[PDB]
Amino acid sequence: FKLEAHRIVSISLGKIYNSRVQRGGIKLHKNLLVSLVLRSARQ
Amino acid sequence: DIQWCFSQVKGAAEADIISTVEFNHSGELLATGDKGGRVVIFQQEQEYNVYSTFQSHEPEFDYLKSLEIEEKINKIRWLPQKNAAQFLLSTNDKTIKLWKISERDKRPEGYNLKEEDGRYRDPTTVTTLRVPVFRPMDLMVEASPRRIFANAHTYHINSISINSDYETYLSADDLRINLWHLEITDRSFNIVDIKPANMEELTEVITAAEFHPNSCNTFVYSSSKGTIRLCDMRASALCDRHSKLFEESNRSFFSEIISSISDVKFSHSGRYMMTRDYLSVKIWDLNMENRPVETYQVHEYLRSKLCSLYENDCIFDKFECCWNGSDSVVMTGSYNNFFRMFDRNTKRDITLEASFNKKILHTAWHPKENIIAVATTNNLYIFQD
Amino acid sequence: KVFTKELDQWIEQLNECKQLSESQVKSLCEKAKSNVQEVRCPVTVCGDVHGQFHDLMELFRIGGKSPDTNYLFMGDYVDRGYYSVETVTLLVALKVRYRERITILRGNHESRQITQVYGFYDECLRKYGNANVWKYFTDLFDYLPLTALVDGQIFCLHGGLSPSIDTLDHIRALDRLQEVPHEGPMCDLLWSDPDDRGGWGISPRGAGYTFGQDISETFNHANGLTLVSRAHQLVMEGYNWCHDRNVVTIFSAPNYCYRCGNQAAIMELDDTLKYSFLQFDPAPRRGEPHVTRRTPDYFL
Amino acid sequence: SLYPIAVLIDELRNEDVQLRLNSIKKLSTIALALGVERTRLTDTIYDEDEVLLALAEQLGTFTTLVGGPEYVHCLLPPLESLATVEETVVRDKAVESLRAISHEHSPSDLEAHFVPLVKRLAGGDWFTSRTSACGLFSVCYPRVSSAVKAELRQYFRNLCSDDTPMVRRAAASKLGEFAKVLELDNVKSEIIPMFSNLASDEQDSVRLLAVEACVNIAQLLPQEDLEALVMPTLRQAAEDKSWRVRYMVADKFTELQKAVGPEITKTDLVPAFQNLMKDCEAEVRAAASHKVKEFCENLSADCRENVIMSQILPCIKELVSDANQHVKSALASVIMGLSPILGKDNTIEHLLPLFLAQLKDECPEVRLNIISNLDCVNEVIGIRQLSQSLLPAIVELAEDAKWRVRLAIIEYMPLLAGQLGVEFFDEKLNSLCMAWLVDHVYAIREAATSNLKKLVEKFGKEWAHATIIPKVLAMSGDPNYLHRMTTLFCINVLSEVCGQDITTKHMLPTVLRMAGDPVANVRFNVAKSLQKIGPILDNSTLQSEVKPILEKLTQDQDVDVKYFAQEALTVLSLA
Ligand SMILES: [Fe+3]
Ligand SMILES: [Zn+2]
Repeated sequence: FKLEAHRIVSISLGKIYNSRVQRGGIKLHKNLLVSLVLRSARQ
Repeated sequence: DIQWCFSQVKGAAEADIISTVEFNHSGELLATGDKGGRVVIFQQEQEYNVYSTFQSHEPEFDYLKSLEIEEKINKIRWLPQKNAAQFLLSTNDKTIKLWKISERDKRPEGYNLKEEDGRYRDPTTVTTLRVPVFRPMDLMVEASPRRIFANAHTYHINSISINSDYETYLSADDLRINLWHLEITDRSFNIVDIKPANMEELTEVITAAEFHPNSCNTFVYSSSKGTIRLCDMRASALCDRHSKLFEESNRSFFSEIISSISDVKFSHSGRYMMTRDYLSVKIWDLNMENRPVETYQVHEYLRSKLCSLYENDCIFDKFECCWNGSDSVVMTGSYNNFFRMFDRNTKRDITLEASFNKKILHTAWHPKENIIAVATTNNLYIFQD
Repeated sequence: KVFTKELDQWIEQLNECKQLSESQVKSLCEKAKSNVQEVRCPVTVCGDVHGQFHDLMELFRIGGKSPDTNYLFMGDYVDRGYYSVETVTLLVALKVRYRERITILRGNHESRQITQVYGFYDECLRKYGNANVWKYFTDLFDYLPLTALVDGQIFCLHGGLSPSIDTLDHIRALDRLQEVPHEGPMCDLLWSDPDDRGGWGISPRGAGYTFGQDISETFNHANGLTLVSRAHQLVMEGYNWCHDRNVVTIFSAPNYCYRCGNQAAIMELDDTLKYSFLQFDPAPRRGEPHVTRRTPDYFL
Repeated sequence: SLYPIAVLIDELRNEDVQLRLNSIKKLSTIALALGVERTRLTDTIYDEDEVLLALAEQLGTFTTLVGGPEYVHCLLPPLESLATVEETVVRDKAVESLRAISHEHSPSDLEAHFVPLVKRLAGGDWFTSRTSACGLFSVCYPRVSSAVKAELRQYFRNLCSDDTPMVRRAAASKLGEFAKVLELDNVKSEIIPMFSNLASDEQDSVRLLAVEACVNIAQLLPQEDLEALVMPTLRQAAEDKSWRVRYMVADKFTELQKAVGPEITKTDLVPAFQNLMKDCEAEVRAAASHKVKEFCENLSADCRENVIMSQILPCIKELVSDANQHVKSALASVIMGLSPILGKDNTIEHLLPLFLAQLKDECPEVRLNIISNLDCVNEVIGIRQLSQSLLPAIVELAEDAKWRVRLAIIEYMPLLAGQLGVEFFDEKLNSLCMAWLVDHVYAIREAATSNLKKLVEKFGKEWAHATIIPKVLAMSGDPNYLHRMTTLFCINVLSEVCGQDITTKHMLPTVLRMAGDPVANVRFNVAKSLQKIGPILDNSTLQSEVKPILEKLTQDQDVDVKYFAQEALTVLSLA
């Protein structure tokens, strides 16, 4: 396997923090969807 | 198959984004929501045209949390025609407003009675004006707000819907559902509260809800996991003891986002229910829950690309669907400004182009004729058959 | 002394959550115009109230009615409540009515330009509609004490320590009448906050300075004080201790933002100078009840 | 001048609701001066909630000022315009107005315009029109020709059969009083069919309204025939699928029982009542429990006892132990109310265990509600059988972290003291009164002080002098100035009831001592205290002690002390 998915865990956090600046703050739907996509620490 | 005819475009960059489209129960008047509070209303020419406009909401800055709440009318719903004046429920992210759109009834009366500024007395201030101001007869439709609902939704509002018995209407935010009486706007009955005490464990988001069209007690609310729960207020006052749960190899990272159902609508007959998840339109007979009666695919090629759409914002798009008045057919939007009609009779699907890049998020279907209305982002289309 | 009995009637009027006329508030404000406000031993100290007028009525119910009960308020009464103007009027009314039994301390939220950048001007436009009411409400800020040095033993203010102000003698040299941009000790002394880490720090807010146990020991032993009472930020359980009884924070707005479950408190100071925090819950006000699991009468 | 206000209503345009309303609400002189002929009333048609409501409020009075018996039909098109509005409250007032003028219309006008107006409203497809008509039929029917009496029932049936649910809601709502004047055989033959349709309607809001209709229908028809005519519909309503209908049947249950008589109650309502108390919805148990007292008191005395112990009271056992706070609180409010029926034996057997169970609930509201109604039990068995189990609940309530619970119990101490009596209250609760006086929350200190006043009123002078006054004065010694101030408020309220002798001789000296208190708060509260008690004080002692001490305070360094001391002397006329 080569790095095609590690992007996703970082983007999971990157979109959580990028929401707080925009109009209306957090949208709990989009925030939970962004937060549920992740990556296992070890295999 | 239905030979849909290309719509005439009558309406039409950030405030003008049609966040909802809705025909009245007898579909003569069409009201479209917006992201700028301007509910542009059209009505069918008596054998559609720009009828009126009203600023349903202003940018209500919350001073307790400093949240710059937008004027985003996420739902437009009509009421039954109580009198000659039509009514519309408009809901922004935080609060609902009931509106009255009445014609100018006193047009003749205003012309039939007039005197001088001092009621026909001498030395009137505006002596000429009174001679001409007496001609006030006009055919314009006058918008007016009737009742203001309270600030009940602590979260972004996603759905409202008039009940079958015209005393109450549903309101659901991403965590809770409140039932609002139409005239009594000072209080609401919180009928559903899925909220976990600690927000740490937030798994379920109520993405959409509606009332059963013929039964005043049956309503459904979607979920982030796709499990559509059909609640029945007959069982108990609080509807946490739901009556049914509808739920269905490809278990990618994003299984938790594809399973989210952005929209749920009952058939006009209330015999079937159609739920739009991200990838598929699932049509359920209300008596069988372990699988739909028919599953429909909205876009095939997008199932594998769940990272690319997740780098982008596109994968969060809220799609919606609507039925034929006869329920024989259903229709939903797809990306690239394309929407698809899923005929349940012949199982033949025809995609249609409105005239990724552009999303047909919201659309509507006239409940008495093969007329469908489409909420393109910066355009509105009303396709005929 | 007819105007005095009229203001005694304004007490009743204000308690009904009704705002005074511009003429009434101006006649009061004109008659309203230090850093060492030596407060005698029996006094009640209150934290943020932030315009929660019903919660302020509750607060008076908990602490007590003035002039009977003395008061000294660390300042936050405008930006965060539905009844900003109705709170500020009651406060300054108490002050001018009882100049020696009520004290109001300059807060961190109270300015002219940033409040205009914020909404409070819009709030006053909704309430009154004009600039004069807001202006009259702002000029009292310059004449409001910066700190409350209760005695040689206990010290209290809205903020906390600063890089430039170690000794009480320095507190004396501070000027109350100063509206100048955000930079300088004028912000530090109001917007400061403590933390368990010992050293300087900065935050995403306007300029405000933090401090730890080391700075608290410098400020205390160099002054013979016993606390640095604060009310700057939100604290759950109503009062937050720090640095082993060297810094303490009071919040007096129960359920600060209606979303939050935070308790609130106020500290009574006895004759024998001793802090006694009082715990109280948010008022029984239902407002618009949306939570009520007792089905509303329209559905029954 | 003052007379043209009749026409300024719309002479001003782009009006203000306040100006329009004030221009509109001036009826006395204009109705006789201008409205007789100039109105021929299209100025009376403005479309807004408050103005429409005001129009209705005023149009209801034109009958006596305009020559009603001849022309009153001229008032109908205005009231028609008001009745067809969307606003429900406006429609209600418009219909009340039409109902008022109905009593003054002559049968000729009633027949010529009034009945055809009702017909036109039914004919008007805007369902608010139909909605309005539902309430008008009830007053025109008694005096109109038998032909019209028959024709009206056809449209009324059409109303009950209309496919607009709101119409059926209104129709069902007004059917109750309508049946009161319809011919008895016509009620049986013509109303019962449509009533059955209403009570079985698809929409639950419609079905839930049929039960008050059933109440009135049962009040009218002979009791002997209700078992066949109405009761089959009531059975299926009381056991309806929706908890809302069950709630309403439980709520209207007292009226139902009164209407259908006790024999049918014993035969059909009691089992239904059990099925309501056991319902899976907390709200239905709440409604049913609320009415259990009245229902039992309304049953025939022969069956009431045995019916309770056999069918209801065993269900009460489950209600007292219910999982829902609201259900336990609701039953708790009334449950003692069964005591007059079950007082001698049954109260000890079942009701006392039920009380003691409720007196230990986690929620304070349950315990508060039980202690709020103890009268029902104290008059039959006496408080001694309860006191031993009342004392821990009131003690626990009086110490809740939520001070509002302590306040809530303080409000009931005089009722409690009157019930528990002189010995028990001063043995066990007086200490709790003092516990509230010293309490850290001012709201508690204040409420407890004013409460203590009521206790002195209930007990009189010598009791308070012997036991209470010696303690309240001891709070003067407290280093906490708030407790001294509470002594001043206590002294203040006590002076009114304990009188001039006890106040000036035993109690008053304590106020002078703290007049020189080092805290200005205690000093000026001494001023305010003498200012309030002063009129009760003797002129000799007032001049000897009150005057020179008040005068001393008028020269203090504190402007507040000087202000209040001067104000006191002024009010006392001493200086
Ligand atoms: Fe603060
Ligand atoms: Zn602050």
